[PDB]
Formats: sequence, C-alpha cells, structure tokens
Amino acid sequence: ARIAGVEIPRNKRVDVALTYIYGIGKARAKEALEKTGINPATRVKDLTEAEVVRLREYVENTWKLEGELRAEVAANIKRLMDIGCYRGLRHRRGLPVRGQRTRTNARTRKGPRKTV
Amino acid sequence: GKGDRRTRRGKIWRGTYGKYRPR
Amino acid sequence: ARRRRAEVRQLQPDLVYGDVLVTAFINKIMRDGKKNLAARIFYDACKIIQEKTGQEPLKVFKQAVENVKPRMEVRSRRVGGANYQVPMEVSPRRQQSLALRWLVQAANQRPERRAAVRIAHELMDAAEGKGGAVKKKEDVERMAEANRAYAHYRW
Amino acid sequence: PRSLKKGVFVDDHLLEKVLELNAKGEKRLIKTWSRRSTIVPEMVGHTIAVYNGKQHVPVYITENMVGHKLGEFAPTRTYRGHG
Amino acid sequence: IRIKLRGFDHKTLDASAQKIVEAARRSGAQVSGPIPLPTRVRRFTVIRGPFKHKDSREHFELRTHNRLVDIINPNRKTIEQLMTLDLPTGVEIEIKT
Amino acid sequence: EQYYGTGRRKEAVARVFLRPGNGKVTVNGQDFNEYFQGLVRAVAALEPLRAVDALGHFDAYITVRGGGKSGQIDAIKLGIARALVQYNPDYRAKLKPLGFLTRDARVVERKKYGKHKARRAPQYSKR
Amino acid sequence: ARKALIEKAKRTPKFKVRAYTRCVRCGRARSVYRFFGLCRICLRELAHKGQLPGVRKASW
Amino acid sequence: TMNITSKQMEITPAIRQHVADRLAKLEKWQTHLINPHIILSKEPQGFVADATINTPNGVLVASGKHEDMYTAINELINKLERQLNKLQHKGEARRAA
RNA sequence: CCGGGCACUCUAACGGGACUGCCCGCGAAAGCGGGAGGAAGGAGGGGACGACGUCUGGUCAGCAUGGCCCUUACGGCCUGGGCGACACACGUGCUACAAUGCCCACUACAAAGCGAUGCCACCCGGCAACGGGGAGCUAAUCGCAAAAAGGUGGGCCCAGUUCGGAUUGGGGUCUGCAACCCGACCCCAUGAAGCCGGAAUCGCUAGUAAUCGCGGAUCAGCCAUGCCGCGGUGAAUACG
Ligand SMILES: [Mg+2]
Ligand SMILES: [Mg+2]
Ligand SMILES: [Mg+2]
Ligand SMILES: [Mg+2]
Ligand SMILES: [Mg+2]
Ligand SMILES: [Mg+2]
Ligand SMILES: [Mg+2]
Ligand SMILES: [Mg+2]
Ligand SMILES: [Mg+2]
Ligand SMILES: [Mg+2]
Ligand SMILES: [Mg+2]
Ligand SMILES: [Mg+2]
Ligand SMILES: [Mg+2]
Ligand SMILES: [Mg+2]
Ligand SMILES: [Mg+2]
Ligand SMILES: [Mg+2]
Ligand SMILES: [Mg+2]
Ligand SMILES: [Mg+2]
Ligand SMILES: [Mg+2]
Ligand SMILES: [Mg+2]
Ligand SMILES: [Mg+2]
Ligand SMILES: [Mg+2]
Ligand SMILES: [Mg+2]
Ligand SMILES: [Mg+2]
Ligand SMILES: [Mg+2]
Ligand SMILES: [Mg+2]
Ligand SMILES: [Mg+2]
Ligand SMILES: [Mg+2]
Ligand SMILES: [Mg+2]
Ligand SMILES: [Mg+2]
Ligand SMILES: [Mg+2]
Ligand SMILES: [Mg+2]
Ligand SMILES: [Mg+2]
Ligand SMILES: [Mg+2]
Ligand SMILES: [Mg+2]
Ligand SMILES: [Mg+2]
Ligand SMILES: [Mg+2]
Ligand SMILES: [Mg+2]
Ligand SMILES: [Mg+2]
Ligand SMILES: [Mg+2]
Ligand SMILES: [Mg+2]
Ligand SMILES: [Mg+2]
Ligand SMILES: [Mg+2]
Ligand SMILES: [Mg+2]
Ligand SMILES: [Mg+2]
Ligand SMILES: [Mg+2]
Ligand SMILES: [Mg+2]
Ligand SMILES: [Mg+2]
Ligand SMILES: [Mg+2]
Ligand SMILES: [Zn+2]
Repeated sequence: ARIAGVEIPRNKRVDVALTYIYGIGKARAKEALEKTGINPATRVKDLTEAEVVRLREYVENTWKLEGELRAEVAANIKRLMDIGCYRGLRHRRGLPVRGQRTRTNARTRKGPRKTV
Repeated sequence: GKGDRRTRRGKIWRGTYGKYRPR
Repeated sequence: ARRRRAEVRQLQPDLVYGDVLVTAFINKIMRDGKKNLAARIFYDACKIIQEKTGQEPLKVFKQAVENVKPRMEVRSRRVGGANYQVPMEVSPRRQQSLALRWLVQAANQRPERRAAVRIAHELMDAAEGKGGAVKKKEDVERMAEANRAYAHYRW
Repeated sequence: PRSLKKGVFVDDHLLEKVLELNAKGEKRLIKTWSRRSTIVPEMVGHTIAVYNGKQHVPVYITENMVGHKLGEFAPTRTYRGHG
Repeated sequence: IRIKLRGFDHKTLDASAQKIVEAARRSGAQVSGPIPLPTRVRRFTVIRGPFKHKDSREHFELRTHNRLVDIINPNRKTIEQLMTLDLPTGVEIEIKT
Repeated sequence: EQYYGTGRRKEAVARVFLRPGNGKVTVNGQDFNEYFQGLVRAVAALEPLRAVDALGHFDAYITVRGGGKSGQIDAIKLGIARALVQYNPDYRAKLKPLGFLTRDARVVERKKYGKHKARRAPQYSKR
Repeated sequence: ARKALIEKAKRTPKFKVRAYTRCVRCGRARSVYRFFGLCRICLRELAHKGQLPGVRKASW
Repeated sequence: TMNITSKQMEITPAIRQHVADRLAKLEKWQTHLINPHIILSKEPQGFVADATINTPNGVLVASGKHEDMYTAINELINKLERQLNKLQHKGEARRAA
C-alpha cells in the first residue's frame, strides 16, 4: 500500500495517479507536487523512494484521506439523520437532498426502476 | 465536456467564470 | 423527387490536387462541418501512404476508388407476395458515392488510433484489393449475381 | 447560503421571546411561524412549535441542531410511501 | 453646433433633416449634411392566440431612426431663425455643441 | 499605379488594392499566410489571377472585416478579380467562365418561429 | 380573485420584492411588457389598431 | 406501458383496470401494442372514449361514444378491433397476381 | 492618434435592375428545352400574407358577454404551507458514452441586440464566485465584449480513462425582508449511470442538415438545458 493507504497507478504521471486517492482530486494533485518540488509529469514507476516518502509525508498530514474521510462524511450524514432535519429525512429514505424533482428521474439516488 | 463545471468548456456553456475560466 | 430529376451538385476542385473526387472524399470524412479537420486528415493520410509506399497518393486514392465501385447491386422489389432482391446496374454517380462512403466507413472500423492513419491504410488496401471496403463491394456484387434469375424484373 | 458579511437572521419577534424567557428562566411553549429563523445558541433547550402550514410542530432544540433553520425540523409534506 | 434628429417615422425624419439643413444653408454658411445614424430596432414577439398555440407568433418592431446634422459656420442669423421651424409630430430634436 | 475591387461573401467585406510588383500579399496588417495560417481554404483566394497568370505580377494590399475567415477568403477571391477586370477590361472572358466575377447570394437563412432553427422542425410524437 | 388583485398590484407593498407588473389594460399578470405596460394580447390588439406609435408588423 | 387519462373527470383504479382488461382483447392479434393511450371524457350527451395506439403496421385511432361509460368503452374497442384487423390483413389481399 | 480628406468600407433614405426582354429549337397558342449578356434567370433566396368552409376544434383563467350559482362569503387582507410531493408511466429537451476526441497555454475571425437606484472600462483584495475603489457612456462616441468551433504549441494513449459529470459531503459568494421546504454561482472533496441504445419513431433538399458560440424579451435573483432572434463553420443525397 505505497501511498497513502492506496497503491496508486504506476505507469501514470504522478499528478494523475494521486487522484486515485479518496480525498485527493486534480486540484490537490497540483498542490502536493509543488510543495514537495516533484515534477508533476513524472511517472510513479520513476519516482525516487526519497520523493515517494517526500510526497507521502506531506499528503498524509495536510489532508484527511480514505478511511478517516469516509468516516466523517458518514458521521455528518449520521448526524443530520439523527437530529431529524429535512436534509436528514432525505438521506434516511434514500431520496435526493439538493431539492431536485422526484416526479421523474432522481435515478442515481433511487436506483434502477422498480416495476409495479 | 460542456457539463463539467471544473473545466473551461463547462464554464462557457454555463456562462460563468472562475479558476477554471478566468477573466 | 416527383417532378424532375434533381441536379448533381458540381463540387469545387480541391486546393492541393485540383480534384473534384478528392473534394467529395473530404466532405465524406467531414464530421460536424469541420472541413479544415477533414482536409488535414486526408492530406495527412496522403503524406502517410507516400512514406509507407513511395508513389503518388493521388494515384493510390483513385485506384482505391475504382476498386470499391460496385458495378452491380441488388435492390429489393416486392413482387406479388414476396420481396425479391432484384439485380441492378449501378449508375456511375452512385458507384462513386458508394465507393467513397464505404471507404470512410471501413476506414473507421479499423483498429489503429488516428483517423489520418486509418484513412491512409484503408486506401492502401483498397488500392491493392484488400480491406473491408472492397469486401463490401465484392459482397454487393455477389448478391447481384446470386439473383441473376430475377434480372428480368429490372425496371 | 446567506452572506457572512450580512447577519445571522432571526425574525426579532421570535428572538425577543427567547431572551424574555431566558431572563425570567425558561420555558413556556413558543408557537412561531418563523421557519426562516436560524436556531441560535440562546434557543437551545427550549421547545418551539413550528407551524408547517397546517400544524405547529413541537421542536426541542439541542446542541447538535444550532446552525440550522427552524423549518428543517417541521417537514411540510405527509408521505408514508406509495402503494 | 450639433443637431440630432430622432423619430419613429423616417419619412417625417428625413423631412425635417432636410429643412434644418436648408434653413442654415440659406442664412449660411456651412451645414454638414444629414448623416443617417444606424437604426436601433426594438422587436416584440407575441403568441397570436390568447391561449396555448405556442408555435404560432407575430412579429412587431419599433424603429427609432437617427439623423445628425452639423451647422458648421453658425452666424446667429441662423440660430434665431431656427428657433421657429415647422417640425412634424413624430420627430424629436436635440441641439448641443 | 493602383487597382481596386470590392469583395463580399456572407457577412465578410474585403477591400483589395492591386499594385504591381513581386507578389507580396497583406491582409489587415499581416502577411497572407500569417492571417490564414493553417487554413486549406486560403490559397483559393489567389485563384482569380492564377486564371490570368497575374500570380507573381502583383502585390496586394487588402482589408477584411466581418464574417469569418472562410467568408473573408471568398470575399478576397471576388475583389481581386474585380480589380483585375479593372486593371484590364478584356480580362472578363477567362474570368466570367470561371464565375470568379460573380457574388454568391447564399447567406444564413433566418430563424423561424415554430422551428428549432431555420428549417429544423421540433420532434413530435403522433402516437 | 381578480379586481382585488389588479388593485393590490397598484398599491406599494411592504417589501419592494413583492412588486410585479400587471397589464394596465386587462389586468393580466403574465407576459407583461415593461416598455408598454401591456400584456402580449393587448400589445397585439392595440398594435393592429395602429394605436401604438411607430409600432408595425415586422417582416424580414 | 399503458396510460389512461380521465379528462375533467374522476375515476377509480377499478375503472382503470376495467379499461385495461377491455383493451386486452386486442392482444388476440398477437401484435405489439405500443404506448396505448385511452382518454375518458364526458360530453353533455354521454361519455367519450378515445384511444391512440401504434403497432408495427400502423396506428389505431378511434373514438367511442355512449351514455353508458362502459358501452362507450366497448364501442371504442369494437372500432379499434376492426382497424387492427384491417392493418393486419390488408396486405394479404393482393398476393396474386 | 494628429493634420486632412469621404475616396473606400460602412451606415440609411431614395432610385436603377429581370420582363422569358434577346438568339437557337419545339409549339395552334400558352409555354417548355438550350444559349448569351448579367451581381442576379425563368417566382433570384427568405419573409409578411391563409379562400368558402371543417373539426358542435381551442380559450367564460387575457379581455368582453347571455344565463345560472355565492353574499359576515364560492367576496377581501395576512402569515405559513402547497403549485417543486414520488412505487411508477409517456412526451419534449440537455449532456454524454470519447482520439475527426478530452485537457492546459498562447493566438485569430462575426452578426444582431441591450444598457442612468443601468451597462461597467481600468485598479486593487480574494484560487474563485465576488468585493471595495473608480473613469466613460442620455450611447455608430462609452460598456456588456471574450465570440466559440478554428489556428499554433504541449499533455493524455484506448483504460469506465485526463471519457462522462450525476450523486453526496464541506466551505463560501450574491440577490432578496427572508433562500428549511424552494435560488443561481464559486471553490475543495466525492466521481454514479453510461462502451452508441428493443419493438417503434422524428428532422432536414443548400448556406439546408449537422455542428459552434453571441444576444434579447420575462427579469430583485433564478431553477433557460426553454423560447424568439443572430452570425461562424459547412455537408450527404434525390434512380424513381
Ligand atoms: Mg481522488
Ligand atoms: Mg422537489
Ligand atoms: Mg471532465
Ligand atoms: Mg460516412
Ligand atoms: Mg461496410
Ligand atoms: Mg480479395
Ligand atoms: Mg416549441
Ligand atoms: Mg498555410
Ligand atoms: Mg446558423
Ligand atoms: Mg404538438
Ligand atoms: Mg378565494
Ligand atoms: Mg375579471
Ligand atoms: Mg417580482
Ligand atoms: Mg408580470
Ligand atoms: Mg395512466
Ligand atoms: Mg384532475
Ligand atoms: Mg381519476
Ligand atoms: Mg376526439
Ligand atoms: Mg367483437
Ligand atoms: Mg375495414
Ligand atoms: Mg459619396
Ligand atoms: Mg424554365
Ligand atoms: Mg399573395
Ligand atoms: Mg367542445
Ligand atoms: Mg369571462
Ligand atoms: Mg360567464
Ligand atoms: Mg331571465
Ligand atoms: Mg401567502
Ligand atoms: Mg410556496
Ligand atoms: Mg407546475
Ligand atoms: Mg403505472
Ligand atoms: Mg422509459
Ligand atoms: Mg431540457
Ligand atoms: Mg428524451
Ligand atoms: Mg473505449
Ligand atoms: Mg468510475
Ligand atoms: Mg458500467
Ligand atoms: Mg474521469
Ligand atoms: Mg453543501
Ligand atoms: Mg428557496
Ligand atoms: Mg444512434
Ligand atoms: Mg456521436
Ligand atoms: Mg425498427
Ligand atoms: Mg422542400
Ligand atoms: Mg461537440
Ligand atoms: Mg444564449
Ligand atoms: Mg436583457
Ligand atoms: Mg434574466
Ligand atoms: Mg433545482
Ligand atoms: Zn392585457
């Protein structure tokens, strides 16, 4: 599990690879490679273990990633669900939360169609 | 393309601006 | 249409070879009215076939065309209670259209990753008599001969 | 959400009653139509009845539900499911 | 010595752009001839019927035609005489310098 | 010493000045190839003189505005061919047969109500 | 609920958001043109009469 | 699936189901009934049952009318059948010569 | 930019221009076929324009109007809710499934419109939305404004991906008395379905289709991917 908890794609440029971490998108990819002075274009197979632990150390301390991140988002939802607010209710019934129409669509949230 | 906000093309289609399409 | 036999659009000869047939091929390559793109792809292809086989691209292209022209085709006609596949000769105008159409389509079924390359190679095979384009032509013809018996139903 | 440059919005007529009850010691039930009012730290521990268009819904405010709006806790539609 | 002419009717505009350009050319000296400023068109598009039938419209427009004339060598012979001129109703005049 | 023509295509208008010389060509402050760089459509603009061999015989000063590069290119094609007829009257024959001396009136057809575009109709489901 | 509404639309409101245009001719709340103060129907009705200055059938 | 509209009328799930069992007679012909649409409506004279159905060999459009909503529906079905039977057999007529 | 000039472009008023007028041919004629001249040719392209009537078509909710019905209420004011619900079903659309593509950076070429508690240059704070300064413009002057596709370079390498951008978490901006239900926008993270679609079915005959962006009405703001316009690029095919 090289970095950071996840084994990022070798053969790929380090900036693109880093996005294969939960919590690290393209924005944060360009950030960590500056702050550690590593060429963003270089492939993960071509990193130095010096650079790896360099890249590793910064990325794992600056931001919340993978497990602990998922834990929070859930707790945040678990919270809204428990305090019983409207946003909460939508999560409890698995319905859309950001005020979308549910007469049609809402399939991403509802899942594939249930016959009647 | 045009549906992605975090890109230049998306901000054009939508007619807005930002980091990914500045003025 | 119903009233008169429509007029064949006369195309403008292409800038690089002065050829109405080339222009026609370009347009068939052209998606979404991006003719600059279309033009490059062909001319890029024209470059490629020269590198791979040192001849006149124009000569290759034109040879590939004459090889994909169906001389005979089947056109359905429901006579009585059955649809017969009637064998028909193809008008030279139509031979051209089908040839250029199949060339591009077969090109874009090929596995190599760039259009100019696919367009290049397909034109090379069709010139030599290989490739899916010529396969189409061969097939259409075989269907026609296969139904030679119905050649009296010809209109 | 509402600009941080601007206020933390409470309808004043709702808020006033809160502070009034805070001083004398809380609490009677407070019937309000102010769905748009933020739950505010001063409100915690009270039970405010929030009109949803039909009924006034009794809402006991807690430490968890501070940042929210009052309407969020008195749902406006009755939905028990389909079929 | 600027005169700016604005009307909804161009026959009555060119009418009055002519007469101002004549008046001050008489009592001299120089009128910079009536330049036709590009028209600003205001369009209104309406559904013909009062209820539904969306795919059927009618187009109305309101055209404000502009004219500009410059009386170059003024000489208050013109300025006073101009104060009384027979201007039609569909036209509005502006004078500036 | 100078020779002139007016080219129009679609919304493009071109003012073109033919002045004899070695063949340098300028569009709006730049060389031909600088302004039409990467356009196959370009060299079609110099076609009227290629018809009467005035290829290298003329420099050309050219203004262009409105429309887009291709329409501008077609505009140029017209004007310099008017300029040639102007430079010599007997240039009409061997220019008119190539239809270089005519202006195509083909422009954008107006958008109509009830349609999505000029002619494209909205999709309807009869049943 | 109509005349009360063409009336309530006239009186200035408690908050400036609540203001909205009604057609001054027929009282219509929808498709009201600011420039004329009229709805699309009245706009058409007067224009056909010629009682809108400068306004004419637009054709191009 | 199948859609039913009750124009300016209230009907029950029962009644809706009835219509579905009635349209079901068309299943006889073993051809695809594509988006059948029934519109129930009340005139002063009686009810009206409309229907538009598409099939691989054409459309069916029929209107049934009668004081009794069920008869109106039954006549709608009768008109639809006659159409469907023509759509399904008209092609056979000219098999010779 | 200045002198200067109005040539050219343009702008916008008025005219000229095409009538099968002219030659060949067929015609009883009307016309048709071909040619030349011409920017334009046989209605030059598009628009406005819709017969007697039909659908007991549509609209008493735009308006009017017969009659029937309501009168401390079937009238009127307000606060809140709802019109935005969601086992399902259909219609219209948007964005897509990628390399003729996607991303970054630099660089060109429109038209029609709109704009004084308006349009906003330019400056500065902010990754940004935006904010604070501040000039110009009763606007062919000033502003929205950058058009986008394109062009030039660089990255991606065929993977559910640097395709796609749904869903959700968090943080902010702006309008507005107020964005819980129920706003738009920005930023970080999340990164779904979708590998080109069954029966069936829609559009389009040329500057059309396709594709690309720009404007406007409504409008505090906006749920516009809608509508009405505008130009850019620009096909395929019609035996019958
Ligand atoms: Mg990631
Ligand atoms: Mg909803
Ligand atoms: Mg993307
Ligand atoms: Mg093809
Ligand atoms: Mg094939
Ligand atoms: Mg073979
Ligand atoms: Mg429509
Ligand atoms: Mg070049
Ligand atoms: Mg267009
Ligand atoms: Mg319809
Ligand atoms: Mg009422
Ligand atoms: Mg009334
Ligand atoms: Mg309002
Ligand atoms: Mg209004
Ligand atoms: Mg139904
Ligand atoms: Mg109902
Ligand atoms: Mg019902
Ligand atoms: Mg009917
Ligand atoms: Mg029977
Ligand atoms: Mg029958
Ligand atoms: Mg002059
Ligand atoms: Mg003719
Ligand atoms: Mg007529
Ligand atoms: Mg009726
Ligand atoms: Mg009424
Ligand atoms: Mg009445
Ligand atoms: Mg009576
Ligand atoms: Mg209310
Ligand atoms: Mg509401
Ligand atoms: Mg609604
Ligand atoms: Mg159902
Ligand atoms: Mg479906
Ligand atoms: Mg849509
Ligand atoms: Mg759809
Ligand atoms: Mg793939
Ligand atoms: Mg995935
Ligand atoms: Mg999948
Ligand atoms: Mg991706
Ligand atoms: Mg959020
Ligand atoms: Mg809201
Ligand atoms: Mg398809
Ligand atoms: Mg596709
Ligand atoms: Mg099928
Ligand atoms: Mg047609
Ligand atoms: Mg596209
Ligand atoms: Mg737009
Ligand atoms: Mg506007
Ligand atoms: Mg708006
Ligand atoms: Mg929404
Ligand atoms: Zn009105």
